[PDB]
Amino acid sequence: SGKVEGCMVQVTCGTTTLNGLWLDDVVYCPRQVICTSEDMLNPNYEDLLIRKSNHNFLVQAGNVQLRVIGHSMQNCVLKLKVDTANPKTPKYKFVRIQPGQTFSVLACYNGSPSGVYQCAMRPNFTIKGSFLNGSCGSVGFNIDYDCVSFCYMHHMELPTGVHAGTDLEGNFYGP
Repeated sequence: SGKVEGCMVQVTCGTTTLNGLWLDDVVYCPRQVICTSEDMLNPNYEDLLIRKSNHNFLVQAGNVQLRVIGHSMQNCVLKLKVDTANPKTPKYKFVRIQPGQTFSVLACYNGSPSGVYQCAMRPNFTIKGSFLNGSCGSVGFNIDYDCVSFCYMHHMELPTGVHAGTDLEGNFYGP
């Protein structure tokens, strides 16, 4: 799990709920959590964000609600401030990887990590993994000693049975 299991959280907004990564007083989740289905056709994410408030975001870590006290958008990831620090935050850094480098993805089903699997980006910067199906907001990482280097956040599954995702700066890999 990379010990990231303790950091695994869920972030729900509107009727859309996806997984999120809770580190320190910061929770990261796909920006598309603000999107509705209809909005997804042609979203103006800025427009969506500006009409939304702290209360619109429900962040749940287990049976504990994390009060969102601030929200801001950084690229395609949403950065939420929460009112409590995860007590088991590991040392971590955000890194950008390239294809051919293997890394581990903690696949989560309904917010529940259900296994650790190795995934590797293809040259077309997709990952394959049916285990990643029905998962979103799952993160990928590598472990170097006691430092968890995050490399991936799942943003969307493509219908072609491959998955697309971003770095933790919310910058897409590939087009």
